[PDB]
Amino acid sequence: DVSFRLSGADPSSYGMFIKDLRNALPHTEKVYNIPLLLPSVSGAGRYLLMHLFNYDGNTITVAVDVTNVYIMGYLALTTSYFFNEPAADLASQYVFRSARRKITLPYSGNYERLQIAAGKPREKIPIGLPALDTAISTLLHYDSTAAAGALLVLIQTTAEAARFKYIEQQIQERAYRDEVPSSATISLENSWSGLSKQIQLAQGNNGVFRTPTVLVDSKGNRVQITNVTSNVVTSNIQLLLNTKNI
Ligand SMILES: CC(=O)N[C@@H]1[C@@H](O[C@H](C)C(=O)O)[C@H](O)[C@@H](CO)O[C@H]1O
Ligand SMILES: *[C@@H]1O[C@H](CO)[C@@H](O)[C@H](O)[C@H]1NC(C)=O
Repeated sequence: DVSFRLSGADPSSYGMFIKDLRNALPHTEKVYNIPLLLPSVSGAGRYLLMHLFNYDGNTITVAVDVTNVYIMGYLALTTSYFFNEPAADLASQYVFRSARRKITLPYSGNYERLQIAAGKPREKIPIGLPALDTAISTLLHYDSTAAAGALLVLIQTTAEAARFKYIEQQIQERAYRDEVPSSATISLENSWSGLSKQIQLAQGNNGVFRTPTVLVDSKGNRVQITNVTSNVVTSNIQLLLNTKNI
């Protein structure tokens, strides 16, 4: 398992947590020196448990699919909660079976569906370490509308930060004051599958993307990523979604 404590958290302890989370995800191969996540894992091993503690020391445990870093569900005291999607229902066959009761959330886990439930796009939701403390607190007691916004925070400050060092750094700059994510952050989130795929296609194609990926850069301008020499690939992306799952 991996763990993170908000009580006393700072850029350094958060960086250690994100390091721990990346490290918990199995791979047999690196592509362009990036860990390539597995095509599949069978059974309960496919799920990582993340124990998160709010400032008061209250906790939830979040179940993450190790093949794609997707949040499937979470446990808060004796109640488990899972997204309304088949991969989550499958996960509920393996994790938090000890819970007194299980709630299926009234949305799936994808951004569009969560934003609808939440009533705002994530462009308008501040993220940061304080926002994460709030999200854990919220998820402690069932409220599906508030839970959708908390889950948008939780997904970006955990999974998206594991995927991209730029996102991890953005959260680090937000250790003590929340801020809506940069449009570059939004762009990388939305491009993860495409980038992972193109980085994979680049082997067998001289480091060259078969199809270019358009990102917004951390200076606000729109740009094209065409090969493995881009800073996005050499320094930023930390994990590859395997093309079998794409
Ligand atoms: C159309 C849709 O909802 N896609 C994915 C789901 O499926 C992926 C791509 C798959 O092919 O396994 C995934 O389970 C959820 C995670 O909660 O996020 C969505 O972005
Ligand atoms: C490779 O990517 C670099 C970085 O943007 C770019 O300057 C160069 O034009 C690209 N080369 C090819 C062949 O795509």
